[PDB]
Amino acid sequence: SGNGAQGTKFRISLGLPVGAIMNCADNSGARNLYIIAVKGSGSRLNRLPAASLGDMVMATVKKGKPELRKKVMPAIVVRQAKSWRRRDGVFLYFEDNAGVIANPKGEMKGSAITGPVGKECADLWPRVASNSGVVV
Amino acid sequence: MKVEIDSFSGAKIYPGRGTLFVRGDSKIFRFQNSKSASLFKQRKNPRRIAWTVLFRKHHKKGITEEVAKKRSRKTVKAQRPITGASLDLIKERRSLKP
Amino acid sequence: AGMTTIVRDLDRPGSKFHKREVVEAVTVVDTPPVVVVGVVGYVETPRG
Amino acid sequence: KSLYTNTSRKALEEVSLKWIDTASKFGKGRFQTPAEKHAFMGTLKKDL
Amino acid sequence: MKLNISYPVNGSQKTFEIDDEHRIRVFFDKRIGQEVDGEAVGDEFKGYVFKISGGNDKQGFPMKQGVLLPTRIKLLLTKNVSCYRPRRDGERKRKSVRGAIVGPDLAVLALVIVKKGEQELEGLTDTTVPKRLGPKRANNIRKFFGLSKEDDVRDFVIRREVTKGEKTYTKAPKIQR
RNA sequence: UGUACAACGGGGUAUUGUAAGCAGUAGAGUAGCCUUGUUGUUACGAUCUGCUGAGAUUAAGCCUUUGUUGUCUGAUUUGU
RNA sequence: GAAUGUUACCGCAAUAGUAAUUGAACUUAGUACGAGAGGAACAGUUCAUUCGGAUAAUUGGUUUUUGCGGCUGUCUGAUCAGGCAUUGCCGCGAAGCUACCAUCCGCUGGAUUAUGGCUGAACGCCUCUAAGUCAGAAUCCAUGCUAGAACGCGGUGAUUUC
RNA sequence: GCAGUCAAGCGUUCAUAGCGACAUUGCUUUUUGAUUCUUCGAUGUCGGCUCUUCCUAUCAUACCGAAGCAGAAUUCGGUAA
RNA sequence: GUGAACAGCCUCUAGUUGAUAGAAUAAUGUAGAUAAGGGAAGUCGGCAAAAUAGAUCCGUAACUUCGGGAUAAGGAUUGGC
Ligand SMILES: [Mg+2]
Ligand SMILES: [Mg+2]
Ligand SMILES: [Mg+2]
Ligand SMILES: [Mg+2]
Ligand SMILES: [Mg+2]
Ligand SMILES: [Mg+2]
Ligand SMILES: [Mg+2]
Ligand SMILES: [Mg+2]
Ligand SMILES: [Mg+2]
Ligand SMILES: [Mg+2]
Ligand SMILES: [Mg+2]
Ligand SMILES: [Mg+2]
Ligand SMILES: [Mg+2]
Ligand SMILES: [Mg+2]
Ligand SMILES: [Mg+2]
Ligand SMILES: [Mg+2]
Ligand SMILES: [Mg+2]
Ligand SMILES: [Mg+2]
Ligand SMILES: [Mg+2]
Ligand SMILES: [Mg+2]
Ligand SMILES: [Mg+2]
Ligand SMILES: [Mg+2]
Ligand SMILES: [Mg+2]
Ligand SMILES: [Mg+2]
Ligand SMILES: [Mg+2]
Ligand SMILES: [Mg+2]
Ligand SMILES: [Mg+2]
Ligand SMILES: [Mg+2]
Ligand SMILES: [Mg+2]
Ligand SMILES: [Mg+2]
Ligand SMILES: [Mg+2]
Ligand SMILES: [Mg+2]
Ligand SMILES: [Mg+2]
Ligand SMILES: [Mg+2]
Ligand SMILES: [Mg+2]
Ligand SMILES: [Mg+2]
Ligand SMILES: [Mg+2]
Ligand SMILES: [Mg+2]
Ligand SMILES: [Mg+2]
Ligand SMILES: [Mg+2]
Ligand SMILES: [Mg+2]
Ligand SMILES: [Mg+2]
Ligand SMILES: [Mg+2]
Ligand SMILES: [Mg+2]
Ligand SMILES: [Mg+2]
Ligand SMILES: [Mg+2]
Ligand SMILES: [Mg+2]
Ligand SMILES: [Mg+2]
Ligand SMILES: [Mg+2]
Ligand SMILES: [Mg+2]
Ligand SMILES: [Mg+2]
Ligand SMILES: [Mg+2]
Ligand SMILES: [Mg+2]
Ligand SMILES: [Mg+2]
Ligand SMILES: [Mg+2]
Ligand SMILES: [Mg+2]
Ligand SMILES: [Mg+2]
Ligand SMILES: [Mg+2]
Ligand SMILES: [Mg+2]
Ligand SMILES: [Mg+2]
Ligand SMILES: [Mg+2]
Repeated sequence: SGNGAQGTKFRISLGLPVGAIMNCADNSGARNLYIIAVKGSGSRLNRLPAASLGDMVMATVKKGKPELRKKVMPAIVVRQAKSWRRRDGVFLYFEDNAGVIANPKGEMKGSAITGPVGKECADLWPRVASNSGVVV
Repeated sequence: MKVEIDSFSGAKIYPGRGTLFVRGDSKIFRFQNSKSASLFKQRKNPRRIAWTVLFRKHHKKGITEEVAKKRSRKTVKAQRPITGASLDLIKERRSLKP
Repeated sequence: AGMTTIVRDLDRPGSKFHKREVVEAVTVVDTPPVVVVGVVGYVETPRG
Repeated sequence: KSLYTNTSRKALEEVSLKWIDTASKFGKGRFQTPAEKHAFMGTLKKDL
Repeated sequence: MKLNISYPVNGSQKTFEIDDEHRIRVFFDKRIGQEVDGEAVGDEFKGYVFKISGGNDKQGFPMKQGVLLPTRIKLLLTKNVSCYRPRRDGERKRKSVRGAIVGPDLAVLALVIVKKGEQELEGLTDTTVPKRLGPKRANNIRKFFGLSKEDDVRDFVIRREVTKGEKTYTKAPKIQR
């Protein structure tokens, strides 16, 4: 979360520890995203930092345009798979893990988002909302 | 509060209960319990699983008195005439003959 | 006795669940009237 | 009884239950009452 | 939600706003076509029976008889069908539609009085509105008076008065067939 | 020796997914007998359908019970 | 767990242990300050991290419920119904256990340190200091919480006749 | 390795805000040496893993005093493990 | 019998039914299994484990001593009647 995240976010089961690869879900040129860090996360001997829906990770692009490969950049998680429970009572999960590459401000590199998008992310990152089709 | 229904079985899903699955095409599938959730994930077909609503609807199981008649009809009969013509000379010239 | 689930609207201005239903776990403890059968009177001492 | 008057806002909130779960806990409860369960299943081989 | 009630014996109509989800609750899971007794909704409506005919949800999408379902879906609609008016020959358009099962997501219900109640609904039972037009086709004039093919129609055709300041005029249809 | 306790049985609650049996103008079809068919007849046929959300299991650390059956003084020790 | 008459119930509390932690967002506020560029904080709100103590309504994991169904190979003449294959295999699977993979809960008084002060001499002036004194920290002592001295203790019940 | 005393200088001006030469007083025992007391009829190396506890010469967190502290940021210092 | 089979698994003939026993099912083990989401981030090192597999058809690269490499790789199919 953090910068350009106007809003707080209720907890959600961490689903993507460092090393997880998620689908890149925008039109930026990138096809996948490899998580190397989770922003806002904390310490514990041996614990992997892990992201959830609406989190900002640091990633690299394992597959995609070469202009996008070989460098670390920010991205936002938009779908999970690990189910999680909202305060309205429901356990829900998506069919894939996926994110969209973004700047520290939280603005999106690309211009569209392919797929549904979790509300908790939409709610958290205005630009992610703009470019979403179906939310949740 | 809204009771929901099982995409696979059509059981009622009371709040916080079973799971919700959002598929690639943003189609949303709701399960009441992991039984329906598994048969769904197993590409099983509800119309072939004998304990499901869908199966039962299809095989016409125990609908009985829904196909039984009803008593729903009206009993009106009233004039109004025609707007602009004097609705007073529309019942005195409405005396018929046959 | 046991546990079960509840549904209620939330009252909590500023929360993203202000005025929205939440489901919450709850316990139930069986509680028939209690019956009074004695009184015990204590006094203070330098030993408690 | 509490040992302090808690002023938490969280404590203070006045709840009003909108629904209490009442389906069986001995399995995946599908029904709140025998009535609801009859309404849904229709007549069985026992019954009337 | 708002109720849109019509008395089609008088060709009257007026809307009613019902708050209190308990009174509203009577219509839930009831479909279009299904009948609904009245007292539940209001103490005025005691006696009255309502037929559910349709309505709109928030965002305004119409209900569509026979979808079943209590949500919205997107359908391919054609000529000759509810919730669509084709712009062009053979045009079909995929459009969202609200189901025919009532839920609290509706902005308005459409109701159609089938049986009057123990008391009189204000601008409904107590006011009455005349049909706009009269029979234009020959035999329709015959039947709206019951005349046999002997009576000759030209005198039974309806005539509508209308003032031209200090001249009142009289214009009848144009019998056909 | 009683709102007792137990073993059964009953009812609820659960789990599975439609029991055995019988029947059928359901069935790719196949044999045999003639009286060689203006459904000829006698059986067989994976599977299907009906009776049938049936049958089975369900406290062994589920709930309940007006029913049935039974049980209800053996041993040891203790004092300012 | 012997022994301090027996046995039972309800309690006291010496001593020992002890626990909560950190961040962000909103708002304050584009404010104070600043030529500008920039740019805070206290009160209030919502969440989160690390930690702890439980708990199993829900969701998930486990399956000898060998509970129901399915499958292979063989064996019981067929049928029904079963046996064997170190739990034959598979799908579902109650109960129990269980997960920041699940939910819930984690208290408020006082005394102080540094430091800033009051009054005030020593030293006619002056000084927070010498006497006396105010305010004060994730500290300390209590509150609270866990054990309860098996040689610390209280209140109470009933106390055997062949 | 860590900390002082003097104060010529540094620091636009100004020794000591922050620093500090020539000298000089110490402290420490996770450096390395120097020694050879104990163990050669045995006290099984290095690292890591796990886990507890302790020290403070405090990196963060509470409260403060300084500043070449306007604000934001930072630096120096105290009570603090 | 299954099957390519002197494999594994089940069986007839023959032969055994020997291996202290009883009661419970705490920790920790030994041996056998399973795990949401992630997927080697663990570790000296993928150690251990998991994945793969039969057969029929399709289709197979660098390179080569022309023999190979090759079941390369990659796919589809498979019951009963
Ligand atoms: Mg794409
Ligand atoms: Mg480690
Ligand atoms: Mg490459
Ligand atoms: Mg745009
Ligand atoms: Mg499962
Ligand atoms: Mg389960
Ligand atoms: Mg349960
Ligand atoms: Mg004509
Ligand atoms: Mg007995
Ligand atoms: Mg059946
Ligand atoms: Mg036991
Ligand atoms: Mg009985
Ligand atoms: Mg004793
Ligand atoms: Mg603003
Ligand atoms: Mg300036
Ligand atoms: Mg911690
Ligand atoms: Mg379970
Ligand atoms: Mg079985
Ligand atoms: Mg048979
Ligand atoms: Mg044998
Ligand atoms: Mg063997
Ligand atoms: Mg915890
Ligand atoms: Mg307190
Ligand atoms: Mg003064
Ligand atoms: Mg002082
Ligand atoms: Mg003093
Ligand atoms: Mg003095
Ligand atoms: Mg504290
Ligand atoms: Mg004190
Ligand atoms: Mg406490
Ligand atoms: Mg004691
Ligand atoms: Mg005592
Ligand atoms: Mg050193
Ligand atoms: Mg000098
Ligand atoms: Mg100066
Ligand atoms: Mg100078
Ligand atoms: Mg030596
Ligand atoms: Mg030695
Ligand atoms: Mg020795
Ligand atoms: Mg030794
Ligand atoms: Mg040793
Ligand atoms: Mg110190
Ligand atoms: Mg200070
Ligand atoms: Mg100056
Ligand atoms: Mg400590
Ligand atoms: Mg100390
Ligand atoms: Mg022999
Ligand atoms: Mg032996
Ligand atoms: Mg043995
Ligand atoms: Mg033994
Ligand atoms: Mg796993
Ligand atoms: Mg992978
Ligand atoms: Mg590594
Ligand atoms: Mg890799
Ligand atoms: Mg490592
Ligand atoms: Mg190596
Ligand atoms: Mg290495
Ligand atoms: Mg290996
Ligand atoms: Mg597997
Ligand atoms: Mg090769
Ligand atoms: Mg075939």
